Amino acid sequence: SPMDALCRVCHTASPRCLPLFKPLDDPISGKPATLASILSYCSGLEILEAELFLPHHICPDCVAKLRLSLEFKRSVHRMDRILRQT
Amino acid sequence: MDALCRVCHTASPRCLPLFKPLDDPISGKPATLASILSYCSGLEILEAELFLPHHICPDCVAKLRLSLEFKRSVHRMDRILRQT
Ligand SMILES: [Zn+2]
Ligand SMILES: [Zn+2]
Repeated sequence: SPMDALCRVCHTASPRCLPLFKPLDDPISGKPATLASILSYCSGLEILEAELFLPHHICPDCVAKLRLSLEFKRSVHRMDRILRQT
Repeated sequence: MDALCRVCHTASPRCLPLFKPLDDPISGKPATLASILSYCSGLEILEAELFLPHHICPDCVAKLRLSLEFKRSVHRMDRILRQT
């Protein structure tokens, strides 16, 4: 239970929750992607490290739904660009 | 030629119409596949743009349903977290 962190999406306590604010890439222009910037992209919510009293992690099942959401949103945008000659 | 999917551009004789009213599958409230797609993607899916596809294939509708369930779950938890 001290072994556990709470998921920002479903509030489950899991010892395998992943940190929302850890960089997943090291890009040369601009800030790294994080699970929080992907969650914000998919959900439209502000997911900000500065709100220190909210959950800062995401459980493996919610990360799985997030990955599908991201692929879907990116596919909708990619097609929209192609269709608009963008 | 079969109808083209707005999301993946497959031509399918089983594509579904974006602009026909149905009940939102989470809220039960009036919606269309276009208003749900717009809500999940952040793009305007408007019938008046007559040069763009007006249909969506059953595979992309399945991904859309998962996307909507996920977005609504994130928002429901946010309300609980910020709840009076
Ligand atoms: Zn979760
Ligand atoms: Zn499709």
